[PDB]
Amino acid sequence: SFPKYKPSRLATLPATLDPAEYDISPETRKAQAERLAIRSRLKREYLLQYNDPNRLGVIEDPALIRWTYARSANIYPNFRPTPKTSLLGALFGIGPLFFWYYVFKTDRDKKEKLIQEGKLDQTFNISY
Amino acid sequence: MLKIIIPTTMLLPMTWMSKHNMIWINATVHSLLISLISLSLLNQLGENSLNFSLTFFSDSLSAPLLVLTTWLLPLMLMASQSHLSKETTTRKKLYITMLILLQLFLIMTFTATELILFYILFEATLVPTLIIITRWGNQTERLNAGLYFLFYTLAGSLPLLVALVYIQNTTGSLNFLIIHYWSHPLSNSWSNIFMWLACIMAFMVKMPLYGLHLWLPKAHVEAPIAGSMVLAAVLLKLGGYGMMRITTILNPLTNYMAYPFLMLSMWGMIMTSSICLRQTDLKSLIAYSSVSHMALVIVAIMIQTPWSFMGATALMIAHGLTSSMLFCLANTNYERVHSRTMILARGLQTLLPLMATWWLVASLTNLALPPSINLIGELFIITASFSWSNITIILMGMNMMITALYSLYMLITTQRGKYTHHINNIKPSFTRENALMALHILPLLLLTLNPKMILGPL
Amino acid sequence: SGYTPDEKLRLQQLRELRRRWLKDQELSPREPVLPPRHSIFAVTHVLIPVWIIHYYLKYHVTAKPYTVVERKPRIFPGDTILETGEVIPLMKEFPDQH
Amino acid sequence: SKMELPDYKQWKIEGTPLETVQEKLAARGLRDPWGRNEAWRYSGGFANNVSFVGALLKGFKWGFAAFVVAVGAEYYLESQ
Amino acid sequence: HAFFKAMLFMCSGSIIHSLNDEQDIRKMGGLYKAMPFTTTALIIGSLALTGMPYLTGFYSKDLIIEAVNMSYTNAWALLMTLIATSLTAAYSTRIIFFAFLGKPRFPPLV
Amino acid sequence: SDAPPLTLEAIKDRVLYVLKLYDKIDPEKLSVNSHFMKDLGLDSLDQVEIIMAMEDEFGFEIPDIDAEKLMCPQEIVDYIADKKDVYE
Amino acid sequence: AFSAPAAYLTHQQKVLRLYKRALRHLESWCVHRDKYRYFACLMRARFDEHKNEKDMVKATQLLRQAEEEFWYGQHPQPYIFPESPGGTSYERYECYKVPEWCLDDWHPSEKAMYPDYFAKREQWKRLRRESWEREVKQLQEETPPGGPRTEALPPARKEGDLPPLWWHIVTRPRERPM
Amino acid sequence: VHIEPRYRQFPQLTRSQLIQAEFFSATMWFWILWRFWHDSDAVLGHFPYPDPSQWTDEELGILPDDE
Amino acid sequence: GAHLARRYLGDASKEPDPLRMPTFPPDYGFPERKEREMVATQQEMNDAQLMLQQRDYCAHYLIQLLKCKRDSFPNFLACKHEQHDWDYCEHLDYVKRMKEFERERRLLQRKKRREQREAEMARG
Ligand SMILES: CCCCCCCCCCCCCCCCC[C@@H](O)O[C@H](CO[C@H](O)CCCCCCCCCCCCCCC)COP(=O)(O)OCC[N+](C)(C)C
Ligand SMILES: CCCCCCCCCCCC(=O)SCCNC(=O)CCNC(=O)[C@H](O)C(C)(C)COP(=O)(O)O
Repeated sequence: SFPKYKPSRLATLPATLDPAEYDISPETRKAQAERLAIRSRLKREYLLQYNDPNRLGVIEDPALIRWTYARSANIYPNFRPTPKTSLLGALFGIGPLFFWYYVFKTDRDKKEKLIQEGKLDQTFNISY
Repeated sequence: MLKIIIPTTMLLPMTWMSKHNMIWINATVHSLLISLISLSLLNQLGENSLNFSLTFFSDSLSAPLLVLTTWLLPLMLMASQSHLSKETTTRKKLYITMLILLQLFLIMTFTATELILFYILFEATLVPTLIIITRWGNQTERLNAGLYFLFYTLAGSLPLLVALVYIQNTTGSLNFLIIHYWSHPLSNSWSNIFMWLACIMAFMVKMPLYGLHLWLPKAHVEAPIAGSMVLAAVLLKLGGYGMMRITTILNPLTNYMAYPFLMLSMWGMIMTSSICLRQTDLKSLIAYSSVSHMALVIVAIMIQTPWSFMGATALMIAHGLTSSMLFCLANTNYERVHSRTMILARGLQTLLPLMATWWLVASLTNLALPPSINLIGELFIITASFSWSNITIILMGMNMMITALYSLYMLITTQRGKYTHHINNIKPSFTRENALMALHILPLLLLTLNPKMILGPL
Repeated sequence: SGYTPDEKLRLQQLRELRRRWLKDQELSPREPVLPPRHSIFAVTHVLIPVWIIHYYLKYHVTAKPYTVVERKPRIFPGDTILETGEVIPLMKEFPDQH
Repeated sequence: SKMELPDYKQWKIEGTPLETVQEKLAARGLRDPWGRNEAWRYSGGFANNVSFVGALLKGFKWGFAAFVVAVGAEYYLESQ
Repeated sequence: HAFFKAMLFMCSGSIIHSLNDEQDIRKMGGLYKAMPFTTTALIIGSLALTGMPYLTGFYSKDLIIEAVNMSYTNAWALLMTLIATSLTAAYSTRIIFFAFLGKPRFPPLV
Repeated sequence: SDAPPLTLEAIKDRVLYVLKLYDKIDPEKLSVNSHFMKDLGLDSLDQVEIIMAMEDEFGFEIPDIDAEKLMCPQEIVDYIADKKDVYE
Repeated sequence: AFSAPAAYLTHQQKVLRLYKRALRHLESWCVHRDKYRYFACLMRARFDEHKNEKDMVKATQLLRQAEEEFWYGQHPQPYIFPESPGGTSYERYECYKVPEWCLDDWHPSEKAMYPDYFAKREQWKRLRRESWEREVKQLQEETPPGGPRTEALPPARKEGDLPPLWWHIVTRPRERPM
Repeated sequence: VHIEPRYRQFPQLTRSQLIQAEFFSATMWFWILWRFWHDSDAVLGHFPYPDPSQWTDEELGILPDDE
Repeated sequence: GAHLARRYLGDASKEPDPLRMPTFPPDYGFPERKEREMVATQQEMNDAQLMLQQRDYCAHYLIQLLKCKRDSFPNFLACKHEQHDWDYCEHLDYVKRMKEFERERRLLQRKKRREQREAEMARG
């Protein structure tokens, strides 16, 4: 009836436009109940320490520790040299260097050749 | 210049003979007095250096570095006494002894007239740093950090030693004045290329050069606060000082041996600035900042112009002060919350306003707000690079955009937003911490008032 | 629909406690127990700074060459010079397109 | 200070565009049960307001009178 | 431009502070009579912004438009300048019409 | 200065004022404890409209999860007072 | 914000939320009050036209079509209340909110001013300390063996009890703290 | 100056604010009228724009299509 | 505009090019032409420091206006005769430029038509 909205990576699909939430099953209801139970258990565990009058300091969060560890220390032990890894490493670690080397070498060779011929307009060029 | 060396050697037994509850007071007072004495080295000439004796001399390049070292010792002492309160008296005295020995080695390194004596002292600085890191670091990674700190250095410096002795068999001297006056060009041969690499790689790994920098995040994150202060502020500048000394014998080979290092420095400056944008640990962000600024310094030294040398000197001094201040600022929060994760403690401006002002000023100097000496050095280097090639303004320009971003990012993450609800142990700032921040920041602006003192011999 | 009796009761109890807490935030009449000419603005904010600036410019800045450079005054026909006394002639007998 | 709400029974949709809305809805079998809640936006000192041109020429009359008297003085001031 | 732009922003701020920090023009009704001085100032500022003759904005904007007309210039730039100087009056009209004319649309506690 | 310090009596007065201007509710039959569905015989859509009228009256929004539960003028007054830190 | 959410929304809840959203966006389109009232009555008639559909599948299909139409015809710049999550004053006063525990760190000279306030604070702290263990015990009793299944908390039931986990709700900073 | 809320009525107005607003609108209009009466050329233009077609070839110096 | 429409849509051959103008000798159609005189000396304009763009053939009126403005400083409404005279001189200058443009257009069109007609006569 109306023009259709299509989602993208940086502009996602709205919940009210999602087909999965319009055709539901008792299995889906059970899964939602389990999700809410997990969230409620975590919320109770946090709130018990949050309201503790004898608690002074920082309530340690295992999820934050897991996130930082995964982002920092768990990366190399889970690395394998593969065609994708090797190709991406070679590209993004070597290509820019040679690209910039070619650019700068060409520019400086042109400038040097111009200077040898004596046509660069270096008047008032005292500081370098 | 024994009038500076002997008082530090006297700091040693003064610390070891002090009463158990007066070590910090005595060490701080006499360290400040030694800094005041070393202030007299800033009276430099326009033609040559201050040649004190056959062994020691002072230039317009090494005098600000000596002043920075002697000024950094009392700040390190002030920053260390908080987390060392539970320590035994003997171990506290040993820690202070390590700091004093490091200062002595640095002072003698910056003024040695011969290159082998310079090499010996510049390697001798390794032992106290490694001991401090591996004995008084907090986490288990410190051990690995120590190893990364050691071998990365030595794998660079062992070839240099060989080259040095080889040079002394060829020219008959390693005295820097003789080396400068009797300079001869380097021809284009494979032997000369490898001599150039042997003379350059140790200082390159000290800066550090991008690709050879992996030791630095580990060592500067795992170290105690004084270790991080002295690693960022002074020990990184050994590479730059040594490179500016050693380049007098490498011409005209440098004219084309600098290309890989220039490309590495510029692209890796962009890369480390980008890395700072996605960092979960606050100390690692400051370490990668140091890497970017040192890449700028490497470019300045490699292009070999008077403007680039002046910019390099100014940038080294400014970065030393700024990075030490940033490490201390991060350490205050770490001591409060016992975690280095940046997003753990937020909205700290609401709880600690004056510390938030210190954070703002430190981050403003990091992004080189004019007319700070950070900006003066950065602008001189950028102008020299523009003369070297007009296209460099692209990469340098990109760097200027990224730096500010991550700098402000850091501030916005820690000071703004809302405070974390469950963190209830954030006590008001102590007088010691505020005094530490002030003693970092005031010399920066005072130096802005008179910039020719940090612009070097050029 | 609506609250369950448990939710309603918890809301009433929390509301009573919250209203007590908000009432307790009020200040008693003594709470801030503190422990123990006309044209002077134009003198300390205009006259003194202008004295200092005028002294600094008259006796220090202008003691060196090319520190205060003014563009020369405009000269028009029929003017007389203050220093030399020279007069400038008129302008070439206008055609008078009246 | 110490002011009370007006009587709620004076709010009527009579003589307002809400009357027109009600008459148009009644032609469709519908009803609007919220018009009296909006009647105050048309009832009292908000009953009438100027147009765009009328707003633009706000103080035109006094300005024109001053201009006329000034020009009249000027015309018979050159008779000196 | 400094004068009347600062005045227009100050009039907007006066409206915002009067209506309990509300910034949407769809909830500002008839303020022509309720806020007389602010109405007068905003009307004068809008007339100056549109280059109405002999006001402050006239002596710069009118000359700018005439200079753009009489120069050897890109024709598309001239056309966009004319369209923009029409749209200026258009959005000034939008502000005045929605904020000051008509019936109130703000909450009943005045 | 700013707006006066809203009180519970003022909140209740305004809530009742809004409710007596609703054509589907008899003014005399309305009290502060009257249930919208049981006592007054309104459905869910009328309750949504009542919540929206309250939002327009007091210049702030009530989330749907909280707005679903309010069923008498007293609950509305209590919710508004709790939101705005009114204790007198 | 105050009520504990459920595991899912029901069909009636979704219909009512769509009705409120549609009316708000229509008001955003219809700036004037009389026009908004007219089109809101039309929208209400359109909503209650299909109120008595006994086939649930057809009801959800109608809801789906209505949500698609809403997304097509939504106002790109709808009116937001200034303190609502999209408003111009949403989190304006969060920088002025200071947690109460900071008062424990005031210097005694600062506490010398306001003696009565700090006496009342001590009374409140004593009450919290005396109530905590009973709150914990009540939560232990009332919780099912497989952990809690919702985020709803019970009220106080005993003689002089307090509702469990009340301190951080009762001692909220304020809506306009400074 | 104390002005209290009104609750669904027109707000209270002081005489001074209306006087000021009316005076300033009147002075703007007087300035417009006066400046137009004295400086009309600033709007309508001062000098006649000529039509080039009415220039004879004698003053423009073009020969009579022969040479 | 009409000249723009004539040039861009019509025959651009007979339309003057503003950048390349004039293409005909200044004494082509005229028997003799007076040399456009200048009233202000270079030294007078230099002393008045007018501008490099205001040093046109109307510079004497501008100099008079500037002198009158400097002499009648507080009364900033006293330099009306001088400003009017300078405006009149600039208007005459613009009229002369318009006359040059129309002369160029007429010369171009007449010359092209005459050459084409002579060639057409030679073609029979
Ligand atoms: C992770 C970062 C680590 C730090 C980075 C250090 C950077 C070191 C890079 C060295 C820069 C240049 C070294 C030598 C200069 C020229 C090299 C050569 O490629 O150039 C040509 C050399 O020609 C050919 O290329 C021969 C060399 C080929 C063999 C070299 C092996 C390079 C392959 C890459 C291996 C990776 C090395 C680094 C390991 C980590 C020039 O032609 P030619 O004029 O005749 O030689 C000049 C010398 N002459 C005059 C005495 C004759
Ligand atoms: C800005 C413009 C965009 C907006 C466009 C929107 C277009 C949508 C208009 C049409 C949408 C519909 O009617 S969708 C029609 C949906 N019909 C049904 O679901 C029938 C079953 N009835 C019920 O569920 C309840 O009676 C209930 C209706 C919830 C009442 O709740 P209460 O009685 O318990 O209060």
